[PDB]
Amino acid sequence: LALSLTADQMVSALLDAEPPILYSEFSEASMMGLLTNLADRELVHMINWAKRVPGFVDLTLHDQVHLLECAWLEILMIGLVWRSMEHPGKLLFAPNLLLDRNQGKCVEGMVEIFDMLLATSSRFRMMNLQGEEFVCLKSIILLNSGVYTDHIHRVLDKITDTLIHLMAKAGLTLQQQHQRLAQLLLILSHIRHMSNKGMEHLYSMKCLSDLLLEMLDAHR
Amino acid sequence: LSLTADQMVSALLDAEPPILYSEYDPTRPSEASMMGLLTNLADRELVHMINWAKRVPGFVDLTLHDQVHLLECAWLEILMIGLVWRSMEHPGKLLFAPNLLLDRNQGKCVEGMVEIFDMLLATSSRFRMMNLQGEEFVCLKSIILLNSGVYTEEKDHIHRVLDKITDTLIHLMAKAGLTLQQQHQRLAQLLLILSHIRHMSNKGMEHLYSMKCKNLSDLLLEMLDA
Amino acid sequence: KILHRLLQ
Amino acid sequence: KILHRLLQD
Ligand SMILES: O=S1C(c2ccc(O)cc2F)=CC=C1c1ccc(O)cc1F
Ligand SMILES: O=S1C(c2ccc(O)cc2F)=CC=C1c1ccc(O)cc1F
Repeated sequence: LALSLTADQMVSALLDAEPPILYSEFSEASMMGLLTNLADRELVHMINWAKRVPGFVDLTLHDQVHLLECAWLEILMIGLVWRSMEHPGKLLFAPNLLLDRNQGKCVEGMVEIFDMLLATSSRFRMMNLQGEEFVCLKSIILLNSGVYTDHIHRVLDKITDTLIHLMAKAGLTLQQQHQRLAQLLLILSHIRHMSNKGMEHLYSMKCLSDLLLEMLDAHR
Repeated sequence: LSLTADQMVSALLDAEPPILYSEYDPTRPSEASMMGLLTNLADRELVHMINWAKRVPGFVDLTLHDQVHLLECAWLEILMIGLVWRSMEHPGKLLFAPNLLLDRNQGKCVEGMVEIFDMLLATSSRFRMMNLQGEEFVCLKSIILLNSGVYTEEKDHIHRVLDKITDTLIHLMAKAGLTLQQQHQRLAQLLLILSHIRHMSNKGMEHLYSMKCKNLSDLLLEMLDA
Repeated sequence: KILHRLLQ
Repeated sequence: KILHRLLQD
Protein backbone atom coordinates (compact mmCIF):
# COMPACT_ATOMS: atom_id res chain seq x y z
CA LEU A 1 0.00 0.00 0.00
CA ALA A 2 2.81 2.39 0.92
CA LEU A 3 4.98 1.10 -1.94
CA SER A 4 2.66 2.60 -4.55
CA LEU A 5 3.24 6.15 -3.31
CA THR A 6 5.28 8.66 -5.28
CA ALA A 7 8.33 10.48 -3.93
CA ASP A 8 6.33 13.68 -3.40
CA GLN A 9 3.45 11.66 -1.97
CA MET A 10 5.84 10.11 0.55
CA VAL A 11 7.12 13.53 1.64
CA SER A 12 3.67 15.10 2.00
CA ALA A 13 2.52 12.08 4.01
CA LEU A 14 5.45 12.40 6.42
CA LEU A 15 5.17 16.19 6.76
CA ASP A 16 1.45 16.11 7.56
CA ALA A 17 2.11 13.34 10.08
CA GLU A 18 4.54 15.49 12.07
CA PRO A 19 3.86 15.57 15.83
CA PRO A 20 3.32 18.92 17.60
CA ILE A 21 5.90 20.82 19.64
CA LEU A 22 4.87 20.43 23.27
CA TYR A 23 5.59 22.83 26.13
CA SER A 24 7.40 22.12 29.39
CA GLU A 25 5.83 22.61 32.82
CA PHE A 26 17.35 24.68 38.51
CA SER A 27 18.04 21.64 40.70
CA GLU A 28 18.87 18.11 39.55
CA ALA A 29 15.57 16.60 40.70
CA SER A 30 13.49 19.36 39.12
CA MET A 31 15.39 19.29 35.83
CA MET A 32 15.12 15.51 35.61
CA GLY A 33 11.42 15.85 36.38
CA LEU A 34 10.78 18.32 33.56
CA LEU A 35 12.60 16.26 30.94
CA THR A 36 10.95 12.94 31.81
CA ASN A 37 7.53 14.59 32.04
CA LEU A 38 8.06 16.18 28.63
CA ALA A 39 9.36 12.90 27.21
CA ASP A 40 6.34 10.97 28.47
CA ARG A 41 3.80 13.33 26.91
CA GLU A 42 5.81 13.29 23.69
CA LEU A 43 5.73 9.50 23.56
CA VAL A 44 1.94 9.57 23.19
CA HIS A 45 2.21 11.74 20.07
CA MET A 46 5.08 9.66 18.67
CA ILE A 47 2.89 6.55 18.72
CA ASN A 48 0.17 8.25 16.68
CA TRP A 49 2.87 9.56 14.35
CA ALA A 50 4.25 6.04 13.90
CA LYS A 51 0.89 4.75 12.68
CA ARG A 52 0.91 7.52 10.07
CA VAL A 53 4.33 6.44 8.81
CA PRO A 54 3.80 4.71 5.43
CA GLY A 55 4.12 0.93 5.83
CA PHE A 56 4.17 0.88 9.63
CA VAL A 57 0.46 -0.03 9.84
CA ASP A 58 1.06 -3.06 7.60
CA LEU A 59 3.18 -4.53 10.40
CA THR A 60 1.77 -6.82 13.09
CA LEU A 61 1.04 -5.43 16.55
CA HIS A 62 4.01 -7.32 18.00
CA ASP A 63 6.44 -5.88 15.45
CA GLN A 64 5.12 -2.34 15.88
CA VAL A 65 5.77 -2.59 19.62
CA HIS A 66 9.29 -3.91 19.08
CA LEU A 67 10.28 -1.10 16.71
CA LEU A 68 8.95 1.59 19.06
CA GLU A 69 10.63 0.06 22.12
CA CYS A 70 13.95 0.06 20.29
CA ALA A 71 13.90 3.50 18.66
CA TRP A 72 11.79 5.72 20.94
CA LEU A 73 14.78 7.53 22.45
CA GLU A 74 16.47 7.88 19.05
CA ILE A 75 13.30 9.45 17.65
CA LEU A 76 13.05 11.85 20.59
CA MET A 77 16.70 12.84 20.23
CA ILE A 78 16.67 13.55 16.49
CA GLY A 79 13.53 15.63 17.06
CA LEU A 80 15.29 17.59 19.80
CA VAL A 81 18.36 18.03 17.61
CA TRP A 82 16.13 19.22 14.76
CA ARG A 83 14.36 21.80 16.93
CA SER A 84 17.70 23.14 18.15
CA MET A 85 19.16 23.92 14.71
CA GLU A 86 18.34 27.64 14.86
CA HIS A 87 19.79 27.82 18.37
CA PRO A 88 23.57 27.14 18.27
CA GLY A 89 25.02 25.90 21.56
CA LYS A 90 21.52 25.38 22.94
CA LEU A 91 19.03 22.52 23.15
CA LEU A 92 15.37 23.38 22.60
CA PHE A 93 13.55 20.70 24.60
CA ALA A 94 10.53 22.99 24.60
CA PRO A 95 9.81 26.55 23.41
CA ASN A 96 9.83 27.55 27.09
CA LEU A 97 12.75 25.25 27.87
CA LEU A 98 16.02 26.18 26.16
CA LEU A 99 19.13 24.75 27.84
CA ASP A 100 22.91 24.97 27.40
CA ARG A 101 25.75 22.65 28.44
CA ASN A 102 26.34 24.39 31.77
CA GLN A 103 22.71 23.79 32.69
CA GLY A 104 23.28 20.16 31.76
CA LYS A 105 25.81 20.03 34.59
CA CYS A 106 22.90 20.11 37.04
CA VAL A 107 22.54 16.37 36.46
CA GLU A 108 25.60 14.13 36.86
CA GLY A 109 26.64 12.52 33.59
CA MET A 110 24.16 14.60 31.61
CA VAL A 111 26.76 17.02 30.23
CA GLU A 112 28.36 14.25 28.15
CA ILE A 113 25.07 13.46 26.42
CA PHE A 114 24.43 17.19 26.06
CA ASP A 115 27.71 17.67 24.19
CA MET A 116 26.88 14.86 21.78
CA LEU A 117 23.38 16.25 21.18
CA LEU A 118 24.83 19.72 20.59
CA ALA A 119 27.40 18.29 18.18
CA THR A 120 24.70 16.58 16.12
CA SER A 121 22.74 19.84 15.90
CA SER A 122 25.72 21.78 14.55
CA ARG A 123 26.30 18.90 12.13
CA PHE A 124 22.71 19.22 10.93
CA ARG A 125 23.33 22.97 10.81
CA MET A 126 26.49 22.62 8.76
CA MET A 127 24.74 20.38 6.19
CA ASN A 128 21.98 22.18 6.62
CA LEU A 129 19.31 19.65 6.85
CA GLN A 130 15.95 20.26 5.26
CA GLY A 131 12.61 19.38 6.84
CA GLU A 132 11.82 16.96 4.03
CA GLU A 133 15.12 15.18 4.71
CA PHE A 134 14.49 15.22 8.46
CA VAL A 135 11.14 13.41 8.34
CA CYS A 136 12.72 10.79 6.08
CA LEU A 137 15.58 10.20 8.53
CA LYS A 138 13.23 9.91 11.51
CA SER A 139 11.05 7.33 9.75
CA ILE A 140 14.17 5.38 8.77
CA ILE A 141 15.14 5.22 12.45
CA LEU A 142 11.74 3.80 13.38
CA LEU A 143 11.89 1.03 10.77
CA ASN A 144 15.60 0.18 10.92
CA SER A 145 16.68 0.31 14.58
CA GLY A 146 14.81 -2.85 15.60
CA VAL A 147 14.55 -4.69 12.29
CA TYR A 148 17.04 -7.34 13.45
CA THR A 149 15.76 -8.39 16.87
CA ASP A 150 11.07 -8.25 3.43
CA HIS A 151 8.39 -5.58 3.79
CA ILE A 152 10.31 -3.20 6.06
CA HIS A 153 13.36 -3.40 3.80
CA ARG A 154 11.26 -2.58 0.74
CA VAL A 155 9.80 0.42 2.57
CA LEU A 156 13.33 1.41 3.58
CA ASP A 157 14.40 1.32 -0.08
CA LYS A 158 11.48 3.61 -0.92
CA ILE A 159 12.53 6.21 1.66
CA THR A 160 16.01 6.05 0.13
CA ASP A 161 14.44 6.79 -3.26
CA THR A 162 12.62 9.70 -1.63
CA LEU A 163 15.83 11.07 -0.12
CA ILE A 164 17.60 10.93 -3.48
CA HIS A 165 14.57 12.49 -5.18
CA LEU A 166 14.64 15.42 -2.74
CA MET A 167 18.35 16.01 -3.34
CA ALA A 168 17.78 15.90 -7.10
CA LYS A 169 15.25 18.71 -6.76
CA ALA A 170 17.75 20.82 -4.82
CA GLY A 171 20.01 20.79 -7.88
CA LEU A 172 22.65 18.42 -6.54
CA THR A 173 24.77 16.44 -9.00
CA LEU A 174 24.77 12.64 -9.05
CA GLN A 175 28.02 12.52 -7.08
CA GLN A 176 26.70 15.03 -4.53
CA GLN A 177 23.56 12.91 -4.12
CA HIS A 178 25.54 9.81 -3.13
CA GLN A 179 27.77 11.70 -0.71
CA ARG A 180 24.98 13.62 1.03
CA LEU A 181 22.96 10.42 1.35
CA ALA A 182 25.93 8.73 3.01
CA GLN A 183 26.62 11.71 5.28
CA LEU A 184 23.03 11.70 6.56
CA LEU A 185 22.92 7.96 7.26
CA LEU A 186 26.26 7.91 9.09
CA ILE A 187 24.78 10.41 11.54
CA LEU A 188 22.21 7.76 12.49
CA SER A 189 25.09 5.65 13.82
CA HIS A 190 25.81 8.34 16.41
CA ILE A 191 22.15 8.95 17.20
CA ARG A 192 22.07 5.24 18.04
CA HIS A 193 25.14 5.80 20.21
CA MET A 194 23.58 8.71 22.08
CA SER A 195 20.43 6.67 22.66
CA ASN A 196 22.38 3.78 24.20
CA LYS A 197 24.30 6.17 26.45
CA GLY A 198 21.07 7.93 27.38
CA MET A 199 19.38 4.57 27.94
CA GLU A 200 21.82 3.37 30.61
CA HIS A 201 21.91 6.80 32.26
CA LEU A 202 18.12 6.74 32.54
CA TYR A 203 18.06 3.19 33.91
CA SER A 204 20.39 4.23 36.73
CA MET A 205 18.10 7.13 37.62
CA LYS A 206 15.21 4.66 37.70
CA CYS A 207 16.93 2.34 40.17
CA LEU A 208 8.98 7.99 35.93
CA SER A 209 5.61 7.13 34.40
CA ASP A 210 4.65 3.48 33.92
CA LEU A 211 4.87 4.02 30.16
CA LEU A 212 8.49 5.12 30.44
CA LEU A 213 9.11 2.20 32.79
CA GLU A 214 7.70 -0.15 30.15
CA MET A 215 10.03 1.30 27.52
CA LEU A 216 13.06 1.07 29.82
CA ASP A 217 12.50 -2.49 31.06
CA ALA A 218 12.18 -3.57 27.42
CA HIS A 219 15.88 -2.80 26.98
CA ARG A 220 16.73 -4.43 30.31
CA LEU B 1 43.00 12.73 -1.59
CA SER B 2 44.11 11.71 -5.08
CA LEU B 3 43.51 8.02 -5.79
CA THR B 4 41.36 6.14 -8.29
CA ALA B 5 38.47 4.10 -6.90
CA ASP B 6 40.42 1.09 -8.14
CA GLN B 7 43.49 2.48 -6.39
CA MET B 8 41.45 2.97 -3.21
CA VAL B 9 40.27 -0.65 -3.21
CA SER B 10 43.67 -2.24 -3.92
CA ALA B 11 45.24 -0.18 -1.14
CA LEU B 12 42.63 -1.30 1.40
CA LEU B 13 42.76 -4.95 0.30
CA ASP B 14 46.56 -5.00 0.59
CA ALA B 15 46.25 -3.46 4.06
CA GLU B 16 43.96 -6.26 5.28
CA PRO B 17 45.00 -7.85 8.60
CA PRO B 18 45.66 -11.62 8.79
CA ILE B 19 43.27 -14.18 10.27
CA LEU B 20 44.68 -15.14 13.67
CA TYR B 21 44.28 -18.48 15.44
CA SER B 22 42.86 -19.15 18.90
CA GLU B 23 44.53 -21.13 21.68
CA TYR B 24 41.38 -23.25 21.79
CA ASP B 25 42.09 -26.79 22.97
CA PRO B 26 39.46 -29.37 21.90
CA THR B 27 40.62 -31.58 24.78
CA ARG B 28 39.52 -28.88 27.21
CA PRO B 29 35.81 -28.44 28.15
CA SER B 30 34.26 -23.48 31.13
CA GLU B 31 32.89 -19.93 31.25
CA ALA B 32 36.21 -18.50 32.42
CA SER B 33 38.28 -20.22 29.73
CA MET B 34 35.85 -19.52 26.87
CA MET B 35 35.87 -15.84 27.82
CA GLY B 36 39.65 -15.97 28.08
CA LEU B 37 39.85 -17.39 24.56
CA LEU B 38 37.85 -14.52 23.06
CA THR B 39 39.59 -11.75 25.00
CA ASN B 40 43.07 -13.10 24.25
CA LEU B 41 42.17 -13.30 20.57
CA ALA B 42 40.63 -9.82 20.82
CA ASP B 43 43.97 -8.63 22.19
CA ARG B 44 46.25 -9.92 19.44
CA GLU B 45 44.06 -8.55 16.65
CA LEU B 46 44.26 -5.06 18.12
CA VAL B 47 48.00 -4.99 17.47
CA HIS B 48 47.25 -5.80 13.83
CA MET B 49 44.30 -3.40 13.71
CA ILE B 50 46.49 -0.51 14.86
CA ASN B 51 48.94 -1.22 12.03
CA TRP B 52 46.01 -1.67 9.64
CA ALA B 53 44.60 1.74 10.60
CA LYS B 54 47.89 3.42 9.68
CA ARG B 55 47.46 2.12 6.13
CA VAL B 56 43.91 3.44 5.86
CA PRO B 57 44.03 6.40 3.41
CA GLY B 58 43.88 9.69 5.30
CA PHE B 59 44.40 8.22 8.76
CA VAL B 60 48.13 9.00 8.82
CA ASP B 61 47.39 12.65 8.00
CA LEU B 62 45.64 12.97 11.37
CA THR B 63 47.35 13.95 14.62
CA LEU B 64 48.34 11.32 17.19
CA HIS B 65 45.59 12.51 19.54
CA ASP B 66 43.00 12.06 16.79
CA GLN B 67 44.31 8.62 15.83
CA VAL B 68 44.15 7.39 19.42
CA HIS B 69 40.63 8.80 19.73
CA LEU B 70 39.23 7.11 16.62
CA LEU B 71 40.65 3.72 17.61
CA GLU B 72 39.41 3.88 21.22
CA CYS B 73 35.90 4.50 19.88
CA ALA B 74 35.77 2.02 17.01
CA TRP B 75 38.04 -0.90 17.99
CA LEU B 76 35.18 -3.22 18.98
CA GLU B 77 33.08 -2.26 15.94
CA ILE B 78 36.02 -3.08 13.69
CA LEU B 79 36.56 -6.42 15.43
CA MET B 80 32.87 -7.27 15.18
CA ILE B 81 32.42 -6.46 11.48
CA GLY B 82 35.50 -8.58 10.82
CA LEU B 83 34.04 -11.50 12.75
CA VAL B 84 30.73 -11.08 10.95
CA TRP B 85 32.55 -11.06 7.60
CA ARG B 86 34.54 -14.23 8.34
CA SER B 87 31.34 -15.99 9.41
CA MET B 88 29.49 -15.34 6.14
CA GLU B 89 30.00 -18.85 4.74
CA HIS B 90 29.09 -20.41 8.09
CA PRO B 91 25.31 -20.10 8.69
CA GLY B 92 24.30 -20.02 12.36
CA LYS B 93 27.95 -19.94 13.40
CA LEU B 94 30.52 -17.35 14.45
CA LEU B 95 34.05 -17.87 13.14
CA PHE B 96 36.20 -16.13 15.75
CA ALA B 97 39.14 -18.16 14.47
CA PRO B 98 39.65 -20.99 11.94
CA ASN B 99 39.97 -23.31 14.95
CA LEU B 100 37.21 -21.57 16.90
CA LEU B 101 33.72 -21.91 15.43
CA LEU B 102 30.87 -21.21 17.85
CA ASP B 103 27.07 -21.26 17.75
CA ARG B 104 24.48 -19.56 19.96
CA ASN B 105 24.33 -22.61 22.25
CA GLN B 106 28.01 -22.20 23.11
CA GLY B 107 27.30 -18.51 23.67
CA LYS B 108 25.07 -19.57 26.56
CA CYS B 109 28.23 -20.62 28.41
CA VAL B 110 28.55 -16.95 29.37
CA GLU B 111 25.68 -14.98 30.92
CA GLY B 112 24.23 -12.26 28.70
CA MET B 113 26.47 -13.30 25.81
CA VAL B 114 23.67 -15.02 23.89
CA GLU B 115 22.04 -11.65 23.14
CA ILE B 116 25.21 -10.29 21.52
CA PHE B 117 25.72 -13.61 19.72
CA ASP B 118 22.29 -13.50 18.07
CA MET B 119 22.83 -9.92 16.89
CA LEU B 120 26.19 -10.85 15.36
CA LEU B 121 24.60 -13.86 13.65
CA ALA B 122 21.77 -11.72 12.25
CA THR B 123 24.36 -9.27 10.94
CA SER B 124 26.26 -12.11 9.26
CA SER B 125 23.04 -13.39 7.70
CA ARG B 126 22.43 -9.88 6.38
CA PHE B 127 25.77 -9.72 4.55
CA ARG B 128 25.05 -13.18 3.15
CA MET B 129 21.63 -12.13 1.85
CA MET B 130 23.08 -8.96 0.35
CA ASN B 131 26.01 -11.01 -0.96
CA LEU B 132 28.51 -8.52 0.47
CA GLN B 133 31.75 -8.28 -1.50
CA GLY B 134 35.26 -8.04 -0.06
CA GLU B 135 35.75 -4.73 -1.85
CA GLU B 136 32.62 -3.38 -0.16
CA PHE B 137 33.70 -4.84 3.18
CA VAL B 138 37.06 -3.06 3.37
CA CYS B 139 35.25 0.17 2.50
CA LEU B 140 32.71 -0.28 5.30
CA LYS B 141 35.42 -1.11 7.83
CA SER B 142 37.44 2.01 6.96
CA ILE B 143 34.27 4.10 7.19
CA ILE B 144 33.72 2.86 10.75
CA LEU B 145 37.24 3.87 11.78
CA LEU B 146 36.87 7.43 10.49
CA ASN B 147 33.20 8.02 11.31
CA SER B 148 32.57 6.48 14.75
CA GLY B 149 34.51 9.14 16.66
CA VAL B 150 34.54 12.14 14.33
CA TYR B 151 31.90 14.18 16.19
CA THR B 152 33.00 13.21 19.69
CA GLU B 153 40.15 21.92 10.40
CA GLU B 154 40.84 18.18 10.46
CA LYS B 155 37.09 17.54 10.54
CA ASP B 156 36.27 18.17 6.87
CA HIS B 157 39.48 16.41 5.86
CA ILE B 158 38.04 13.22 7.34
CA HIS B 159 34.72 14.03 5.69
CA ARG B 160 36.50 14.54 2.36
CA VAL B 161 38.11 11.12 2.75
CA LEU B 162 34.76 9.65 3.79
CA ASP B 163 33.22 11.18 0.66
CA LYS B 164 35.92 9.49 -1.42
CA ILE B 165 35.07 6.11 0.13
CA THR B 166 31.41 6.71 -0.71
CA ASP B 167 32.41 7.38 -4.32
CA THR B 168 34.43 4.16 -4.24
CA LEU B 169 31.42 2.18 -3.00
CA ILE B 170 29.29 3.61 -5.81
CA HIS B 171 32.08 2.89 -8.30
CA LEU B 172 32.10 -0.74 -7.18
CA MET B 173 28.32 -1.09 -7.44
CA ALA B 174 28.30 0.51 -10.89
CA LYS B 175 30.88 -2.03 -12.08
CA ALA B 176 28.66 -4.87 -10.85
CA GLY B 177 25.97 -3.75 -13.28
CA LEU B 178 23.66 -2.10 -10.76
CA THR B 179 21.37 0.71 -11.92
CA LEU B 180 21.56 4.18 -10.35
CA GLN B 181 18.49 3.42 -8.24
CA GLN B 182 20.02 0.11 -7.14
CA GLN B 183 23.34 1.79 -6.29
CA HIS B 184 21.66 4.31 -3.98
CA GLN B 185 19.58 1.60 -2.31
CA ARG B 186 22.50 -0.77 -1.69
CA LEU B 187 24.60 2.12 -0.40
CA ALA B 188 21.84 2.96 2.07
CA GLN B 189 21.40 -0.67 3.16
CA LEU B 190 25.11 -1.08 3.89
CA LEU B 191 25.32 2.10 5.97
CA LEU B 192 22.21 1.29 8.00
CA ILE B 193 23.99 -1.90 9.09
CA LEU B 194 26.68 0.28 10.68
CA SER B 195 24.00 1.56 13.03
CA HIS B 196 23.46 -2.02 14.23
CA ILE B 197 27.20 -2.62 14.54
CA ARG B 198 27.39 0.48 16.75
CA HIS B 199 24.58 -0.94 18.87
CA MET B 200 26.31 -4.30 19.29
CA SER B 201 29.54 -2.54 20.25
CA ASN B 202 27.84 -0.43 22.93
CA LYS B 203 26.25 -3.53 24.45
CA GLY B 204 29.62 -5.23 24.08
CA MET B 205 31.31 -2.44 26.04
CA GLU B 206 28.76 -2.83 28.84
CA HIS B 207 29.19 -6.59 29.14
CA LEU B 208 32.97 -6.23 28.93
CA TYR B 209 33.18 -3.53 31.60
CA SER B 210 31.01 -5.78 33.77
CA MET B 211 33.49 -8.64 33.38
CA LYS B 212 36.39 -6.38 34.35
CA CYS B 213 34.78 -5.64 37.71
CA LYS B 214 34.10 -9.35 38.18
CA ASN B 215 37.69 -10.35 37.37
CA LEU B 216 42.00 -9.06 30.47
CA SER B 217 45.16 -7.61 28.93
CA ASP B 218 46.55 -4.15 29.68
CA LEU B 219 45.90 -2.83 26.17
CA LEU B 220 42.30 -4.05 26.37
CA LEU B 221 41.90 -2.27 29.71
CA GLU B 222 43.07 1.02 28.19
CA MET B 223 40.32 0.71 25.59
CA LEU B 224 37.73 -0.07 28.26
CA ASP B 225 38.53 2.87 30.54
CA ALA B 226 38.49 5.09 27.46
CA LYS C 1 0.91 -3.39 28.18
CA ILE C 2 0.37 0.38 27.99
CA LEU C 3 2.07 0.48 24.60
CA HIS C 4 -0.49 -2.04 23.31
CA ARG C 5 -3.44 0.15 24.27
CA LEU C 6 -1.96 3.32 22.79
CA LEU C 7 -1.32 1.57 19.47
CA GLN C 8 -4.99 0.56 19.46
CA LYS D 1 49.39 4.96 26.77
CA ILE D 2 50.03 1.60 25.09
CA LEU D 3 47.88 2.60 22.12
CA HIS D 4 49.97 5.74 21.65
CA ARG D 5 53.19 3.72 21.77
CA LEU D 6 52.04 1.14 19.23
CA LEU D 7 50.85 3.94 16.95
CA GLN D 8 54.26 5.63 17.11
CA ASP D 9 56.17 2.42 16.41
O1 LIG E 1 14.81 12.76 28.12
S1 LIG E 1 15.85 13.02 27.25
C1 LIG E 1 15.67 13.74 25.82
C2 LIG E 1 14.39 14.26 25.23
C3 LIG E 1 13.30 14.43 26.03
C4 LIG E 1 12.13 14.92 25.51
C5 LIG E 1 12.05 15.26 24.20
O2 LIG E 1 10.82 15.75 23.71
C6 LIG E 1 13.15 15.12 23.40
C7 LIG E 1 14.31 14.62 23.93
F1 LIG E 1 15.37 14.46 23.20
C8 LIG E 1 17.09 13.81 25.26
C9 LIG E 1 18.13 13.13 26.34
C10 LIG E 1 17.35 12.65 27.55
C11 LIG E 1 17.75 11.98 28.83
C12 LIG E 1 16.87 12.11 29.88
C13 LIG E 1 17.14 11.54 31.10
C14 LIG E 1 18.29 10.84 31.27
O3 LIG E 1 18.56 10.28 32.51
C15 LIG E 1 19.17 10.71 30.23
C16 LIG E 1 18.91 11.28 29.01
F2 LIG E 1 19.76 11.14 28.04
O1 LIG F 1 35.61 -10.66 22.33
S1 LIG F 1 34.45 -10.37 21.64
C1 LIG F 1 34.25 -10.32 20.04
C2 LIG F 1 35.30 -10.54 19.02
C3 LIG F 1 36.54 -10.99 19.35
C4 LIG F 1 37.47 -11.14 18.38
C5 LIG F 1 37.17 -10.82 17.09
O2 LIG F 1 38.10 -10.96 16.09
C6 LIG F 1 35.95 -10.36 16.77
C7 LIG F 1 35.04 -10.21 17.74
F1 LIG F 1 33.88 -9.76 17.40
C8 LIG F 1 32.78 -9.94 19.81
C9 LIG F 1 32.01 -9.78 21.26
C10 LIG F 1 33.07 -10.05 22.34
C11 LIG F 1 32.93 -9.99 23.82
C12 LIG F 1 33.82 -10.62 24.64
C13 LIG F 1 33.68 -10.52 25.99
C14 LIG F 1 32.66 -9.76 26.49
O3 LIG F 1 32.50 -9.65 27.86
C15 LIG F 1 31.79 -9.11 25.66
C16 LIG F 1 31.95 -9.22 24.32
F2 LIG F 1 31.14 -8.63 23.50
